Amino acid sequence: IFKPEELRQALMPTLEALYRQDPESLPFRQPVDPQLLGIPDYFDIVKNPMDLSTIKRKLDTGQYQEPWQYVDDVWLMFNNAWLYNRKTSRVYKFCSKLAEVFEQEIDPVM
Ligand SMILES: COC(=O)c1ccc2[nH]c(=O)oc2c1
Ligand SMILES: COC(=O)c1ccc2[nH]c(=O)oc2c1
Repeated sequence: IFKPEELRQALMPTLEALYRQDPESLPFRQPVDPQLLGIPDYFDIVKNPMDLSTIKRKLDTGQYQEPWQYVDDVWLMFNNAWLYNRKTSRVYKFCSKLAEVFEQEIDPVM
């Protein structure tokens, strides 16, 4: 059982492990900007965007009350990238690498 005030110390190492993957985490560090990136259909396809900076802000500022909410946002981020990007694409393959790192880091914590 985690109390809300324990979540950052327990879960931040799993998020730091994702950020440490370079270049794999770079497309995930900030919200997808469809006009900037030249992908104007992004928000037509992806209904609930999520990225590392949003997860980090929520974890820093006490917006998560239970660990499932953090895990849920991490999988939202990965599933959005698998949904929007083609299986052959750089971002999709980076997503798969990050998801493998995440599974290895989150399992001992939970
Ligand atoms: C999207 O998932 C959920 O709405 C949800 C809600 C409560 C939970 N309690 C738990 O342990 O996992 C949960 C998952
Ligand atoms: C999580 O980041 C994406 O889903 C993403 C990022 C950069 C991209 N550049 C592009 O052409 O598609 C992209 C998709």
